[PDB]
Amino acid sequence: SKIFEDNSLTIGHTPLVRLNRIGNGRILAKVESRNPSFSVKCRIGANMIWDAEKRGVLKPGVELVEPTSGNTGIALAYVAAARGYKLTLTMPETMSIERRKLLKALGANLVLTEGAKGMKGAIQKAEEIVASNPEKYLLLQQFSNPANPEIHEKTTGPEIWEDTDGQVDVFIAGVGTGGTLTGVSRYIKGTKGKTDLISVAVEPTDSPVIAQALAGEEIKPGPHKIQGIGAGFIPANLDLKLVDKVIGITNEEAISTARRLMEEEGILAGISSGAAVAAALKLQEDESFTNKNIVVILPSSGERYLSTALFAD
Amino acid sequence: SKIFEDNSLTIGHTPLVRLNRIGNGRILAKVESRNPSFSVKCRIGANMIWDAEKRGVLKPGVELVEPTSGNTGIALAYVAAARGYKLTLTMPETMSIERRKLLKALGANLVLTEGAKGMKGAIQKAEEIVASNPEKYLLLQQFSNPANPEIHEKTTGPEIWEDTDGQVDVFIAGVGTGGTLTGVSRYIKGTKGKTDLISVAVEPTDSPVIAQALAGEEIKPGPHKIQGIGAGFIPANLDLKLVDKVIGITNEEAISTARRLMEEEGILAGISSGAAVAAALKLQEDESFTNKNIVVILPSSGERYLSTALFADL
Amino acid sequence: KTVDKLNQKQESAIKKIDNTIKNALKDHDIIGTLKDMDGKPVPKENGGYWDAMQEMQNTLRGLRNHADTLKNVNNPEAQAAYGRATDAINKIESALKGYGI
RNA sequence: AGGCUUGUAGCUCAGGUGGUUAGAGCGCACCCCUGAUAAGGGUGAGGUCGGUGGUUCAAGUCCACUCAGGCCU
Ligand SMILES: [Mg+2]
Ligand SMILES: [Mg+2]
Repeated sequence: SKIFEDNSLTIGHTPLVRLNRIGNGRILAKVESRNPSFSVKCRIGANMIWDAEKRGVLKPGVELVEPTSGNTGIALAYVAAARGYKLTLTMPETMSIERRKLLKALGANLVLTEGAKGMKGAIQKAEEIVASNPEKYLLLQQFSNPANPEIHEKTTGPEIWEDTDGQVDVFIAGVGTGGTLTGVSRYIKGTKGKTDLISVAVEPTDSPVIAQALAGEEIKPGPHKIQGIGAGFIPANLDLKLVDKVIGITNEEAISTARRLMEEEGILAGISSGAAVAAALKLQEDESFTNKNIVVILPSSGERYLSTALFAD
Repeated sequence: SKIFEDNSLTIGHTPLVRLNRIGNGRILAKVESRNPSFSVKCRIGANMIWDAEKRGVLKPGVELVEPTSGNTGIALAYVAAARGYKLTLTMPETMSIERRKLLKALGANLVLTEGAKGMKGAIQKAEEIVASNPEKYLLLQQFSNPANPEIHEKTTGPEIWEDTDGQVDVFIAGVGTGGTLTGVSRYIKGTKGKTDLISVAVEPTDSPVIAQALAGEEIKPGPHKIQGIGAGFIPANLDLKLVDKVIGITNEEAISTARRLMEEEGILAGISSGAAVAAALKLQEDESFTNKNIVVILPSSGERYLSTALFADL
Repeated sequence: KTVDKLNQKQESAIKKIDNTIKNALKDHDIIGTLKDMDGKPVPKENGGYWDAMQEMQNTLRGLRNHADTLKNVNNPEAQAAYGRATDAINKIESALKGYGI
């Protein structure tokens, strides 16, 4: 007897699928595209609005504003539609007409900012929209809100621990906001008490800011094709005391691993998914990780990215 | 402790969500878009291959042929990629570039017929490929294979019955192949023994084939836009004994109800999902259905229908 | 305070900064880099696709090389060229930071 | 014979007190860019710093002698 009241409550319980033809048969893939807007972002777009309801700041009459150009907009769109709220998403003019049709047909009010300014133009437009009337709008701040890692501390951590039966030894996840890695690492290492877990972050080789942050070097980003990860800085959700290893992945091996994962596994996967699986592969080329159970996070599906360069001919 | 062996075993267990702003609060949606290739067909594309493995006809060294390009082709593609078999999909050449990229990315072989004949040419080309070398090829035959209602009797029916705690009253399902309606109507009326269930069938008004078959008329189909349902004939998999009502839904009602469902409940829906919810709303106009639990199947999302007439608000 | 006079290395760095800002820090190149990051690139005139992402990585690596050529110099014109290169790097990074998430 | 002054990448050349080994312009190879040319950027190959010694913690740079070229002679 389980009838969900709205579609925001249907998050989680994603399958953990053993990859048989990629690697040695010990890479385990947690398919996060089995979410109601088909991303890993559905967790945080539900929990940030739930936390805003619980701390009393989101009332009837308070609208939601967020600068985003990725899957967080789709997540906030379906949760604002399911729970009866309003949403204005600020984003640059560069992004496609298909993402705009999906976000407008799901209920959002798109504010298209100037494309040469780009992402901080979107952020500044969201900030003046909020500061015109601060008791009417609400800013979620996905790179600093602790709902973003506590949803992963309270949902996907126990799912990995109850699917692996506690036999997880290497956890591998890409870092866009850093909430997934810190939530899973905090649940396994602190709450349940397995301090031997190797938390590995996946990063682009064209913007390796986590490695530059761990080494002590200057943080200095660049452009890359692995979309979803590689923010260009160290967000407040990312906790570098939980990161035991970082692996950089180039764009072409990420795309080729996504195409391998589709063609040999049947899992529809994006570029970040292939990047994380390729990090698992070039970690398994070391001999000490031959008989380790490796759990890897596959955030999105490749059908979301169908008109892009993941599909050549 | 559940580690799945491949992605074909992850089918089912799709959530049952209440509609709050459509109807009176007694429409219950079965969102079948939360399957591993995001459709209702993931169940049947896994089960027909499992059944062909168990019957012994799908040996190692056997290729699969099916004349389709819709959700069933994507389902057969991901199951044949997960389990390790070869698939040859036959489709007319008027099909979009992006669906062909999605099918080539899953490792399928696309044999293209001409655009003059269309689906009959795709079926004839599939039959010629299987008749070339029958010990290597195998048709799955989605319209006449009992694995198609077998999977909905063994998975979907128990899910609806265990989530509603035995309180279903009306079951709306759109009939493209007649498998989900036959399976759930065969589990609830047959196994659990609830004959009070009203199983209605959604078809287009441009192709009212089930109504012409139940009224004893001549089958004359027509072109329509609600893709997924309205095959143009009565398949060998839909049994007409379990169909109580037939509700005809026009194209505009399906588009508008799918848009309404996306922007009022956050459920990413396609044209058939809007047709089924529109049939539930057309059935709640009568006074006897105002306090009956309605379970409605939502089989696809608006990701696939992104270049169609469903998204025309720019 | 002993103000210095430039080498040919620092004058080469200043001319590189100015030409790189004039020819590669256009609005069209930032549009093209953001189009490359979210998949779909801008096509050729005869078949194929352009590559603005490699060009922007080259532009960033050049501006950083000429910025860290010019830190501890005391000529004011060298400091103004360092400021121009720092502003172009901040313009690109503020166009790219947080995009795609 | 004396007094002076040159020699550094394929060519023309700067090198501030002895401190990244060593740099610029043109020339060469590869990539992006201009439909293309000019304009413009990135990576690299390329250096007994005329030769032999001395001094210094440290020599292209400071000394001592030679090799080759320019001025009064
Ligand atoms: Mg340009
Ligand atoms: Mg010379």
